[PDB]
Amino acid sequence: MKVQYCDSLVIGGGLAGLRAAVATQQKGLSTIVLSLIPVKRSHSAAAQGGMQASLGNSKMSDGDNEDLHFMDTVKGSDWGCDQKVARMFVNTAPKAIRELAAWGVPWTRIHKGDRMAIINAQKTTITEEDFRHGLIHSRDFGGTKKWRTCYTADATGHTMLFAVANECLKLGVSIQDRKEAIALIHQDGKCYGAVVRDLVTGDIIAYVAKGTLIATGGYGRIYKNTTNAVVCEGTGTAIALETGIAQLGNMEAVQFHPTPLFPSGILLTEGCRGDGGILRDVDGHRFMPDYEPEKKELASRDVVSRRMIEHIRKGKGVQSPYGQHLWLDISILGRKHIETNLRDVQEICEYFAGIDPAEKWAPVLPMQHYSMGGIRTDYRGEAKLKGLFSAGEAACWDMHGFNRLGGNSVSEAVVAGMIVGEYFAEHCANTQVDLETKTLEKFVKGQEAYMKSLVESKGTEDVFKIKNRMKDVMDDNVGIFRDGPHLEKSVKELEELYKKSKNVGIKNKRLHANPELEEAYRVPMMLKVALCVAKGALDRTESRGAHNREDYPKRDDINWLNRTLASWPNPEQTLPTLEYEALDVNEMEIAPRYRGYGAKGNYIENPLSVKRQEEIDKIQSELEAAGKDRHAIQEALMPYELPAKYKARNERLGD
Amino acid sequence: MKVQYCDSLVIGGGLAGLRAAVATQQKGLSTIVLSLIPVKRSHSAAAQGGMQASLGNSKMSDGDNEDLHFMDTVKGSDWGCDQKVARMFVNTAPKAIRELAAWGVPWTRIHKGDRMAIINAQKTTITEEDFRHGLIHSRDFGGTKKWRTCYTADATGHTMLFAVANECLKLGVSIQDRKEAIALIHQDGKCYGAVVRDLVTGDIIAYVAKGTLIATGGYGRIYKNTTNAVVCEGTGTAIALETGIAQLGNMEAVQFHPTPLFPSGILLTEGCRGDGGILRDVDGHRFMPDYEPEKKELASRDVVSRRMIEHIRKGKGVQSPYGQHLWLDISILGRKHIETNLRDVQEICEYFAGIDPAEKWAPVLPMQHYSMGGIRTDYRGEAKLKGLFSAGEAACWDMHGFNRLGGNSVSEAVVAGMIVGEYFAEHCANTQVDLETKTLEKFVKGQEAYMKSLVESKGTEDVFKIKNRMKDVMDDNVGIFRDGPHLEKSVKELEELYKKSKNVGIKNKRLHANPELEEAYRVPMMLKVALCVAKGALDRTESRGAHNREDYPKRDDINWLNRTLASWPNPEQTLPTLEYEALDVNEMEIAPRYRGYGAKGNYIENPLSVKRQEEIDKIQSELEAAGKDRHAIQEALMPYELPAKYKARNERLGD
Ligand SMILES: *Cc1cc2c(cc1C)nc1c(=O)[nH]c(=O)nc-1n2C[C@H](O)[C@H](O)[C@H](O)COP(=O)(O)OP(=O)(O)OC[C@H]1O[C@@H](n2cnc3c(N)ncnc32)[C@H](O)[C@@H]1O
Ligand SMILES: *Cc1cc2c(cc1C)nc1c(=O)[nH]c(=O)nc-1n2C[C@H](O)[C@H](O)[C@H](O)COP(=O)(O)OP(=O)(O)OC[C@H]1O[C@@H](n2cnc3c(N)ncnc32)[C@H](O)[C@@H]1O
Ligand SMILES: O=C(O)/C=C/C(=O)O
Ligand SMILES: O=C(O)/C=C/C(=O)O
Ligand SMILES: [Ca+2]
Ligand SMILES: [Ca+2]
Repeated sequence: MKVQYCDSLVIGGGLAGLRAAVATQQKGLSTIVLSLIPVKRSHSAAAQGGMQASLGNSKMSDGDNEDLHFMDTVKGSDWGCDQKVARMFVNTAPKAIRELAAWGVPWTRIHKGDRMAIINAQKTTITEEDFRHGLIHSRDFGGTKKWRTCYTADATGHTMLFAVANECLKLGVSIQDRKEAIALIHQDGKCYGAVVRDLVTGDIIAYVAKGTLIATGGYGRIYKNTTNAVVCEGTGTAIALETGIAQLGNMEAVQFHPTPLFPSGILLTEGCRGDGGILRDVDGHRFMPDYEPEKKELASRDVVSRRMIEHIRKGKGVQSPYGQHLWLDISILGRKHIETNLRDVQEICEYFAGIDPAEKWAPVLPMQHYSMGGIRTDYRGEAKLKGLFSAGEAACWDMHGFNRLGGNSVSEAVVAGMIVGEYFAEHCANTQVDLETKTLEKFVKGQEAYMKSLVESKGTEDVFKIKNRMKDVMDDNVGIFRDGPHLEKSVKELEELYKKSKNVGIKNKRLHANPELEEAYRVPMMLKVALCVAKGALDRTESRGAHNREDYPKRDDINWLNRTLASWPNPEQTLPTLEYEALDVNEMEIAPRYRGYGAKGNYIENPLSVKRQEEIDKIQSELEAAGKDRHAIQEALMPYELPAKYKARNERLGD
Repeated sequence: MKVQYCDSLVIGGGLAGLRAAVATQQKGLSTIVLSLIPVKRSHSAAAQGGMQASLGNSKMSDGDNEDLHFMDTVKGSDWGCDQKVARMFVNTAPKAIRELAAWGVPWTRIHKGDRMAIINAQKTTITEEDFRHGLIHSRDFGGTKKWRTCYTADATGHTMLFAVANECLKLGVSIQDRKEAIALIHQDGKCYGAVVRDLVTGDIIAYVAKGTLIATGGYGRIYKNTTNAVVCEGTGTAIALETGIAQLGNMEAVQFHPTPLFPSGILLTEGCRGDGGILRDVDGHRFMPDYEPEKKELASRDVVSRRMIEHIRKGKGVQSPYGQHLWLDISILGRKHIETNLRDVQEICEYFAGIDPAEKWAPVLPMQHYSMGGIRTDYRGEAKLKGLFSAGEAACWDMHGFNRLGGNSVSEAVVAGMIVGEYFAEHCANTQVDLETKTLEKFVKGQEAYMKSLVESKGTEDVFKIKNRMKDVMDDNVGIFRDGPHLEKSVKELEELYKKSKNVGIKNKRLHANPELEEAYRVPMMLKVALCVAKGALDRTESRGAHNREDYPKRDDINWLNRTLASWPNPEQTLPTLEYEALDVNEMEIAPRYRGYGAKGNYIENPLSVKRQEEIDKIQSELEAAGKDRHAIQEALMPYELPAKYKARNERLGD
């Protein structure tokens, strides 16, 4: 048998995984990072919008702080998040930005002077004073009143990922690519590592560690239309689920993006850098003002996606061989001034859409984009399976609830990498494990036998058409608008699809470097993940955040102010087991109310929300009278934990 | 922490260790071989005499079989060996030779024709028939009536070692050199591996395995004068001893060689290939005929060593700056015929002694040569510490008792590698271990702290003079002739030496590639090994095999027909704990009697020996009358075990 040992095993080489590896390696814990691909090619590298952090450097960031960022996050989550985790996040984001700056990330900086446009109306000139010069700049992104999205020109995710990966190399972290975790080794409710398949040689290897962290990203690829890389298939989520003990949280909470290029899914950051992009229908008609007279195209992205679908169902969409879509027109610009970098989007359209934005319109359609759901953890990042941690998009640490704030996800990846990294390191240093060879051999030989059965299978099903059928079902029935009848049917077909995946047969019999063998074991995993999303969507009879039930259009704070927990106890069951974790209103710093976007008064009020709200109002007014600061008032409303390393305050311009 | 795992851990890259690694690796068990030096430089490579195996190919080997080889072995051991183990050995030796032949070992072959000399007297012409042509040849070595020592010209150990090492490379055995095992990891009476120090980088690493085998060779270097390589220091024996559970067997049983070059210890195989070498004293007098009128120089090597010491104590030795010695004269030859290879010894004398044998005489003195003693195991090669095996000179499997048969040791290395290899493989495949990180960390950090204390020690003792003082004490008091008074004093000085070794201080403070640090931890280990030998020699009040007590000149089969078992239970004690394992006369195929060499009737007879002897005589005569064969008679006298793979009979010329 082949066995590799390390003190801290990290599964996933994205921003979250690499940052967590830095935390453990810097304290002498031997650490290995496993990844399907070279870590610098992870999906994190595609982030072009930016990272959210309340620095308060620029004019449009003036007066920003943890409280304001916290509020935007909670309301955005439509009260589905763990508010304490959100506090840990907003408080730590500023220091994540600054640490990366010290690591060389070339953040765009502020320079003295005036700027034009970049505003909805009224004002149009921005002035950056001399004392702001040279500090990290910010842009308007995510729809927050205060501009706090930091960026390194047009490749933020890329420069961030490279810096964290370089730090790993500097520290001597062991990075092993083209290696895939296909199962978790566990016994007596404890995780002792993972069974790994070497994608090149085909060897099945056991990686044992005192602690294991899963930072495998999202599961967007279960949908046909997604912005996600080809590797975001949710297998990290699946192996966690297949332990029969670790639980998945809010898998039904999927976020879409309104303007990806159709049908590729390639992101056109059009209308971002400089608002001007106009959405048009089949008649060239600018429809957004018809649904949103005030906000128009600048409405909440959440709203824009819905309106685009509504307009298409109204029969005003453009027909094409790949389905219906709409138009994105930016030609209305095609020129400006200079003094800084502002030229990219055209290339995307020319290289793929095969056209110049300044001339023709780009085809677009809302597509899957982010996965709020993931492995359920406590505030420390540990799952119900002891010794198993998770961070990043792969987790449901839950600072996102039912709607992630634009710019908060790449931020969570690094922030969670820092925080969960500390708790993960602590666990790995203090815990003591019993590594039984009997258990190791069982899991290892079990996967070798599994690989052999797949290669020897005389099944007649085709893995590719089963995977494609799954993606269609998810897109057609588990998208922006959902209803019981269709969810019912999708769940039924997915379950049927899952049973057929077990009768797959492949042509290539080799055990090494086999793309076909890879699909044969990954698809069944993706189907289990899909079932959790679909079934979770069917049973959740309410509309919350990105989850919209046309048959239950209102947010039900009485029966659904909770979190969906999915598990798969019996390896033979064909449907996930769903449970619910209720959110304690008393443990909230901000009581449930209007989320700030979408229709008004569209939620069933919970008597306790009113009760808690009054208490909050009272507790604040009093302490505020006694001349107590926001830090003391926050602590009185909802105390939260932070590891020693990060409990310091964040210095801001003009304290 | 750094941890390496494998199914089978082999400590020692000599003939025994490498052959055992082949046995485990060939059955899919991942195996690692640890060695201080590149394996092909192990002491096994110095063997020039040959390997003993009853092939029965040549004229002078005619009629040889397992029984004859068995008898020579038992009588040679002076009844101190486990006769069942000896049976396993002689039966398997023929197949070890043949397997090596299939592996390319260039054994010298027989050719049709006549040969001269190579005889004591009477006959002088040997004829090899045509049906013997092309088969593996044999020479006169070890004093056995039947010539059964196989050889590849003048470099038998070398070609054998290379072939076994090459087979390891072929199978992909993981060979890690410049790596030293400094402690064994154990818990609840089970061995889970070893703590290893990387001689190059200085890293302390834990190698864990389901089974661990120690094949680290002899401990000849505790003596000042030895034929052994500079690395035969007994540290493998020591780490076994320091577990407080594994036991050492007959450590006092040390064999000397009569004619190594003085004072280097370089072996002069003079008088071997072609008898002619004459021993002379300070007056040029040929003294051997004075003590042994009949056998003269051709007497048992055991006897020659004693006479040489006697002659020196008689004041007829040669004085030199390095001590007293005698002369070896081969000039009496310096010429012959041809038809085969016969030229080497001269070079040894010219390159080191700086002289031509055909002219001047070579200085010689008996020196330590072989270690019968070693780690005590059962017939399977497993020690009292479960999961810990041992094979080769490092073990006391005990087929040697108190006197190894010339040519049997290189034979045991390979044979034990084959047999113990099978049992070791079986153990590794069937056992299941509980690897606790708490236990691993304890042993690893314990050795790191130990290394740190050595480097930080402000002690004033000099490790080199303490090691040199030890070697002198061993040579002066624990040599060919021993007596209670001197052994008493040596044990006392060794114990005192051991206490001072703990107050050593070194100049070079680095943790990597540090020769001085190496001595600081190896010397204390050597001292514990020396103490076992010395104390074992003092308490054994009898003369047996190579162990000679001038105050107890007789072999006592009544009170000492047993084996000395040494242990070190309390890590704080300064003297080993000695126990005895009695040899059951009823479990013997050959009852105790005259060993065949040395003075007649020099042993206290045991009433049970006579009882058992009669029973043997009876059981044989009867079964022989019934026309039963030697195989059936042997089984009726003393049945023994052999793994399935080697229980077949050995085909011989003319069956
Ligand atoms: C898709 C996307 C997302 C995105 C964005 C633009 C695009 C096109 N722009 C963003 C922005 O401007 N601001 C923002 O806040 N977020 C933005 N996002 C989303 C964001 O980039 C992601 O949420 C974030 O990068 C996720 O980081 P994370 O570290 O969690 O994960 P990752 O980068 O996807 O990497 C996953 C790693 O896991 C390895 N892996 C996966 N499965 C396995 C298995 N089974 N075994 C071994 N390794 C595995 C992958 O190889 C990878 O390295
Ligand atoms: C010294 C000698 C012995 C000898 C001989 C000639 C000389 C000069 N001629 C012989 C002959 O003609 N016929 C015969 O039957 N025997 C003869 N012998 C004795 C014989 O060669 C030995 O008994 C035999 O070769 C021993 O083999 P074994 O496999 O047991 O051991 P080795 O070759 O000495 O190798 C020991 C290995 O252990 C490694 N080692 C030692 N300590 C450690 C620690 N602490 N950690 C890691 N590795 C360790 C050594 O590096 C080596 O590889
Ligand atoms: O619109 C974008 O380019 C990125 C959005 C994201 O933060 O997910
Ligand atoms: O006399 C020799 O060369 C070797 C003797 C040995 O077998 O130990
Ligand atoms: Ca998630
Ligand atoms: Ca021995």
